[PDB]
Amino acid sequence: NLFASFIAPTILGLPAAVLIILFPPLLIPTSKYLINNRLITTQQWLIKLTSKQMMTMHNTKGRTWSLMLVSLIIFIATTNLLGLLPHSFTPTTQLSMNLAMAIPLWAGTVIMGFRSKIKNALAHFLPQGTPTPLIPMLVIIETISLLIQPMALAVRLTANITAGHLLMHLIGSATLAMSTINLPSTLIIFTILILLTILEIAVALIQAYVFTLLVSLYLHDNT
Amino acid sequence: VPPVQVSPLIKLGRYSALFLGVAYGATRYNYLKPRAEEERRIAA
Amino acid sequence: EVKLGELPSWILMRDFSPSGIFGAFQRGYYRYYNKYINVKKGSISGITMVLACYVLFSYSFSYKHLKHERLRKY
Amino acid sequence: LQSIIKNIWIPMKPYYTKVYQEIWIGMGLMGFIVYKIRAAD
Amino acid sequence: PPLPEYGGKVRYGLIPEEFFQFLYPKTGVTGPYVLGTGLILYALSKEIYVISAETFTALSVLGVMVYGIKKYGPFVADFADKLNEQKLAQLEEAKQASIQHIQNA
Amino acid sequence: QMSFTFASPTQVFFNGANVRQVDVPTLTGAFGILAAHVPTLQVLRPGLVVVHAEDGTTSKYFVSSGSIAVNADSSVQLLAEEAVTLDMLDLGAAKANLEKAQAELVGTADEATRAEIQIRIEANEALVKALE
Amino acid sequence: LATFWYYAKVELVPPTPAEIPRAIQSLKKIVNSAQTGSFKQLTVKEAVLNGLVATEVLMWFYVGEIIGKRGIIGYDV
Amino acid sequence: DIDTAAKFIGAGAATVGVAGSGAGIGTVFGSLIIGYARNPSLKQQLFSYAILGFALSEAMGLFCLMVAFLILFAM
Amino acid sequence: DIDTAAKFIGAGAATVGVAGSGAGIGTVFGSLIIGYARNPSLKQQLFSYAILGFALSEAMGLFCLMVAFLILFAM
Amino acid sequence: DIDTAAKFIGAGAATVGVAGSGAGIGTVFGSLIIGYARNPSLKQQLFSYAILGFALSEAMGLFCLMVAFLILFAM
Amino acid sequence: DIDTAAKFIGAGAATVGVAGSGAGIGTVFGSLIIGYARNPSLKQQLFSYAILGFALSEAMGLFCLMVAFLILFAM
Amino acid sequence: DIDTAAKFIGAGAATVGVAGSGAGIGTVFGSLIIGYARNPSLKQQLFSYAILGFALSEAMGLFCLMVAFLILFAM
Amino acid sequence: DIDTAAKFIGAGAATVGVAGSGAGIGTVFGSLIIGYARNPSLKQQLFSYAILGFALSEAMGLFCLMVAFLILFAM
Amino acid sequence: DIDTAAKFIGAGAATVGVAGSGAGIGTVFGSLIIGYARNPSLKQQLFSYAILGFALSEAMGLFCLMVAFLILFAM
Amino acid sequence: DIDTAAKFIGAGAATVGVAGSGAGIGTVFGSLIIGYARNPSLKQQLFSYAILGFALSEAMGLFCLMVAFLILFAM
Amino acid sequence: VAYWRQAGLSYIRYSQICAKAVRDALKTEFKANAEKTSGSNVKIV
Repeated sequence: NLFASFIAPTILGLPAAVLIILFPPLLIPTSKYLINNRLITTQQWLIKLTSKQMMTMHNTKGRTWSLMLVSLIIFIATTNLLGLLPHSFTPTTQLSMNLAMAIPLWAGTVIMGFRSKIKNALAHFLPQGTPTPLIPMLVIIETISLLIQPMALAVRLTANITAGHLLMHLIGSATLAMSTINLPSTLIIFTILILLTILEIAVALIQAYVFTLLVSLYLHDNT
Repeated sequence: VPPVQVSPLIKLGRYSALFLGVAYGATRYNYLKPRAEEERRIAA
Repeated sequence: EVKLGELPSWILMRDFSPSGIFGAFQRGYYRYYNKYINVKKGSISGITMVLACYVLFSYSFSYKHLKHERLRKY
Repeated sequence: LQSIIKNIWIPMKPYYTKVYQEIWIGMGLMGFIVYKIRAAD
Repeated sequence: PPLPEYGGKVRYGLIPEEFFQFLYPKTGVTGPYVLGTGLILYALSKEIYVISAETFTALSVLGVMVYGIKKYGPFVADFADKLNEQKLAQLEEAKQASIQHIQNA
Repeated sequence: QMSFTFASPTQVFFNGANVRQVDVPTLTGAFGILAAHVPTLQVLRPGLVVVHAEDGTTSKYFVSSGSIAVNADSSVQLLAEEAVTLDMLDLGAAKANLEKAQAELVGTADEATRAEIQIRIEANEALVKALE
Repeated sequence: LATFWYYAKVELVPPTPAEIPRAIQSLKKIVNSAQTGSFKQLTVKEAVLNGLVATEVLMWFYVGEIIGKRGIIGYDV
Repeated sequence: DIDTAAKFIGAGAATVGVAGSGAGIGTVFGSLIIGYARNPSLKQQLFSYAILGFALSEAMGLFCLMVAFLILFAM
Repeated sequence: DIDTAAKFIGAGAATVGVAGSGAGIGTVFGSLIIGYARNPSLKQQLFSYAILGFALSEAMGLFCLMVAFLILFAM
Repeated sequence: DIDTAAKFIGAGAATVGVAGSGAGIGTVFGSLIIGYARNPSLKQQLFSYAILGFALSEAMGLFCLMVAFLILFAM
Repeated sequence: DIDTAAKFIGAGAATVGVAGSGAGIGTVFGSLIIGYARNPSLKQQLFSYAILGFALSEAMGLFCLMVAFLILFAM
Repeated sequence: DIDTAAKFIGAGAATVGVAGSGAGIGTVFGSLIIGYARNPSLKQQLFSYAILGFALSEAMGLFCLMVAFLILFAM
Repeated sequence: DIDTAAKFIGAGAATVGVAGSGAGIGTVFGSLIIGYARNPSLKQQLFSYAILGFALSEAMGLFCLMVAFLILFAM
Repeated sequence: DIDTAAKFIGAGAATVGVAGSGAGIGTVFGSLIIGYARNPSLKQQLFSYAILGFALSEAMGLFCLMVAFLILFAM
Repeated sequence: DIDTAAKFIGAGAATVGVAGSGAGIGTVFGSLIIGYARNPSLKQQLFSYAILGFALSEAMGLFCLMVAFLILFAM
Repeated sequence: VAYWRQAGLSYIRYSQICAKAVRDALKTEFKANAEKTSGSNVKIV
């Protein structure tokens, strides 16, 4: 009824969500040339800026994950923007995909943080200058937070895109139900829809960047 | 850009099918209106 | 190519194999990208057209849900 | 099997064997979690 | 190999001039326009194009995209061109830069 | 509206000039000063000082200590004890002095000379970071 | 603005009573190529052109339909 | 039904929790105003943090709405 | 009816969530006052951010009212 | 009646939302006090913003009371 | 009776809204403390604003209590 | 009885309103700490205002508890 | 029983009021951090006020818990 | 059922408690903005604390959601 | 049963009270960020207070959860 | 209250130390001249 835009799309009985997930990278052409067209120029510029702004903080071991993280911040971003197209199915609105993006990443990061550096890894569970009478619970709280963080990532992205698209759709329905009534009110609701669309573009970009930044900071912590 | 005179076949087909469409729309409107109000009433 | 042929044997003349369709798709991709994207002084149209086709393809599978909210009944 | 391993498996190997090992372990954990979920349904 | 200097002359960013010139001989210049308005009237009439919230969200997002283009199109275009020419000028500085070096040697 | 007077014991960089914004590294934090700023007076710590002219260009000096004062009439007087333009310095000497001071710190034990050492370290750290 | 009518006066015109003969000659040419099956010589490009102008006239029929029911979206009843 | 009724009540309750995000964004953008008024040369950089700050405040807010819908429809 | 009753209750509840926007605008404009009192030369620029700040605070508030009406009428 | 009862409950609930305006004006006038204590020469100008700040805080508060009466009488 | 019951519930609810006035006066007098600690020469003048600030915070609080009694007795 | 039940519910609700006084005293004494850390010579005088500030925050809190008991016993 | 049920509900409600003490201690110790970072020579003295500040914040919190138990056991 | 109903009510209630985390992250990132605007040379280090601060605020928020689901599904 | 139901409701309610601890830790770590950005030489010492501050905020939060479980299991 | 003031210094000393640090980190092109323009000859009696 209302969640028609989030049901796994199928066409002619075929699960066409796979094509929608595969499509974004088709919008990033590459080239072995030296001077190239405008699209690849700007896109290489953006990848350069993003890599610089993200990886810089990491040490020599962290930056090996660079290829990963940048790719991440691209994929998500493109997907999000492709969502804002009419009648489009946004695969980030699915909890499944975000779980599969988060649990492996944060997982492996905590894994490598435990394999080596195990001493300080178990010591990060305790801040530096903690007095004695409050030691035990300060461990368990960190345990819960760490052991849940991937859930936070996945849901924060999933439901955010969900609510964005759902609200845009509801205000659209409202404008529809105000088409046959006061035209100035129809224009006011339309303008609110325009502002919300702009905000949704911004929230797309920002949610991509924030998912990336959070995973990156976890990596930094466990390196 | 120099306008192009449409071949007469296409023009005549256009206007003909246009009139035929007007007729079909009117006749289907009139044919369906009674059934329309009837099912509207019988739903109650 | 088509736009030149008028014989049906051409249909069976093509390569209806996995590598064949892969190559035909790659050829189309390169032809498009080389006529509309891979040129200096390019425009934005080379990508707006792709977004348009994408909207169309989405509305396609969305039709099955959207056909239930028709305004009329006929 | 040719130009596939040449244009896919060639570049990725240093990542697929050393950089992404913990990633593979996490993938296994995520798959087991998803399987447990799909089971209890 | 170099690059062609221009694209494909797309109209409104949706239709290329190929289609227009191809329809041009038979139905002239307004043939395409009449085809478009026909097809749209059909799609919105025979319930092929249902009208719902999605239509108003579509209007909004299309309006945003068109205003964004018409506003920040020249900026990004010329910024790309600036990046390219900057790279080219620096590379030229390098060309004949090593020449003078060996010349002295 | 802003009448700026940047000076050193031996040199006058600006005088009654009209800039748009000057950024100073006050001992209680960095802050910017534009026209009509709230009247204040502060002492400096070693840091950059970027002066923005009306045109938009920026002059980036480095001051080791001194006093900034902005008054009711938007008249700013910035006196700096040693105001060097950033080019007259180098990273290697700064880093080496930083190492020497850190070593003396981890060697020293008395609060007076320890504080002296830490001040030197602060100056050198500000140096290295401010340069590049 | 007004050039729309300027082109209309050429291509958007109620066809004259003096040109129907040319149309019926085109019609008999078409039906003759249909009878003989000569359309197989027609390469696909111009065949597509013809099919598309055919869909054009078909759209003229549908717009006549919607103006004949005085309803733009479906049937009002 | 009593179930449907409690669904409505719990939905409103879980919705209450958005006041936290409201005040959070209020604080974040207020601090951004102050920090920019102090050190305007850093504006760009500051703005970044702001967005991030915002991006986490709304985060928690989202969870509330989540349960809301996850009670209103999924349950 | 119990349904209508719960609609009213959930409407009031979801309405509670506007206190967050209230406090948010309070904070934003208070910070704007302070930041302007400090660096008045930037007034214009500062004001911009304020509006934006406001524009997001009311944002969250809107969502609350949304559910309110989206329960009062749509459901 | 259960309807009248729920009207009373929803009225009290929607009334709760005035705490946001209360805290908002509190913050605004506190910030005005601070900003004036720091740059008193701008007092007049500052006061203006304060009123405006206030004028929007009460704004949101009003909406709450609105629903209140719009439930108590109009419904 | 269910009516009397809902009167009690709505009274408690509308009473909740005094927390806003509580926090508002807290903020106002805290800011007064700071502003006086910074520019004590203006103490008298500052105090004035404080009272006014207070006088509006309690204002909103009053409205809450209003509905409270206006439900408890008048209705 | 339903009356006694609603008395308990309304009592808990009206009790909720003490969070405002809690945060208010928190803010007041925090500001006192800051203001004293700045201008310690005024400590005595500052402390006075603090008490007064406190004396009004608890004030509003009291009202809440008032209704609480004024519902629990008087009604 | 409905009485026991309402006792549980009112207990949870009256418990809600501890959020005020939570935020109050948060503010107090944050201000103590700032004030010490400014004028560390006064650390000892400052700390005193902090405790006192804390000692009143928890105060109000206590009252909440009071009613809680004073409903859970005494009633 | 009355049990399912109370599960929904308690879920919404326990969800309310996320407003605390919302305001907490708001405060943390606002303070980060200010502290960076004051001493930008420490940006990196400051950011660390911010995350940690955030990491505990969300912590408490989590507990709320915990009970929520631990009532919605486990009970 | 109505008893089990009210146990769930009261559990969610008592859980709400963790928002206070959430905001409290938010404030504490925000103030720590600011105080360190001001006087970084005291970092170590400052951090100590922070932990202590945190150690009391979570304290109150604990009590909430306490009643929660002390209702969910012990009662 | 900075740390050195807690140690018993004075801003004159702070300024001397900082100016000396900037003079030593000066390039040898300007180092001798800058040090000359800030050398202290006064002697206490």
